[PDB]
Amino acid sequence: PVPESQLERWSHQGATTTAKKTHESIRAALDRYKWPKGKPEVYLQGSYKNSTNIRGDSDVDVVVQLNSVFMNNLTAEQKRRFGFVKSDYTWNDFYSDVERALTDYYGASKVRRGRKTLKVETTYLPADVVVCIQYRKYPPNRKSEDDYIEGMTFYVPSEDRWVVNYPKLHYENGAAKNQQTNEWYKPTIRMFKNARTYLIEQGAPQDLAPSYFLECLLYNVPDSKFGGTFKDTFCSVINWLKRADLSKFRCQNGQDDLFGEFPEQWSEEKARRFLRYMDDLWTGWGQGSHHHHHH
Repeated sequence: PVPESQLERWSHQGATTTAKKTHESIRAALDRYKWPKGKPEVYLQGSYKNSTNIRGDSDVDVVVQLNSVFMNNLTAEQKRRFGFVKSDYTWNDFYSDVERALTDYYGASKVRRGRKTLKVETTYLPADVVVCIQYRKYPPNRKSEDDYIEGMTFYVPSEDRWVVNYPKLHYENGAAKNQQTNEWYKPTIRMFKNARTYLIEQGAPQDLAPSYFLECLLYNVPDSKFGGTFKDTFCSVINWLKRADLSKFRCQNGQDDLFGEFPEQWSEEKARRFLRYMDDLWTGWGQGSHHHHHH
């Protein structure tokens, strides 16, 4: 088994002061720009937002979201029943405005386009900026105009496709689970992240448990498994996952499937591998070895 003090150290959160200032810096840059069709909101997602960061020096995941217009899954008839019209301001237009705002504030040498994000070197931490528009997922047929689930969406020019994410729901649901586990859920995520990274440092696979997939995996574990001590939590969580039917696990945002064939999803086999590595870490700790010819 792993000593409690080791698990407790692994549960520590990295500092967040510099990440928060990075967020405030991006926000201040956008405040200086004149927005032609709505001023976007700026919020954090990712590990810092969700209090699951195990370091204080990782890049900051920032969302720059336009809310004056929305993309959606409505049919033309549903749009008509709601009185909706087309926005003449596009995601492409908005992206160009955000890029100009950031370049004006930080300078061209500090702002560059990535595949899916704008990367910004601030005076605090580097920011990975997702430029997106509000996305409304509406139910079928004729329903109320307030009956929708809110996410966001962005275009990937290199892949001719739209991505829809739900970071606000990811945050909301993780916070709710943390409240209901007497604040053990987020320390437990960090414990497993640090356990994973400890193994990767020793040669375990780089993709043993990508952070987002690991959070989603743990989100599916009953609240009763989190608490008491870190040793009891480590074993109760891993033993429940080993016996669980993973196939219907949902992401923490409540919208997506965790497992599937797309690269946006994990695989059950990768999750089972993570469980095997946690088992081995636990059972191997404190054990003596020798070569088989000395047994």
